[PDB]
Amino acid sequence: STTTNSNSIGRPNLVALTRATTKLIYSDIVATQRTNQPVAAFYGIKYLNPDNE
Amino acid sequence: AEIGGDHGYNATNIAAGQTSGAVTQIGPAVMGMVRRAIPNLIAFDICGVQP
Repeated sequence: STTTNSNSIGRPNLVALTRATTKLIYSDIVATQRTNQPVAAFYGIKYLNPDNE
Repeated sequence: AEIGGDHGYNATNIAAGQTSGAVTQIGPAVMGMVRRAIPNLIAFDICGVQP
């Protein structure tokens, strides 16, 4: 009685591949504007009182 | 009554943009690059060549 014990399996079917990578949030979290020079100078400009606060 | 100030004239401040006044400029513009001239060959007529 030939059964699946006689038959020999050549290869597995590849089915599914999985690479585990985080949902990556640097895009939503931080305010990004590319810099065209190796040093990046953000101004910030403060509207004061006569008391400087 | 607001002061625009000057850099200290210290070459360290002027390049960073530090200013005694209200505003710190981004930096010292650029006036362009000064390279050093490539000195000249005397060519080879002075001595037989024969490649």
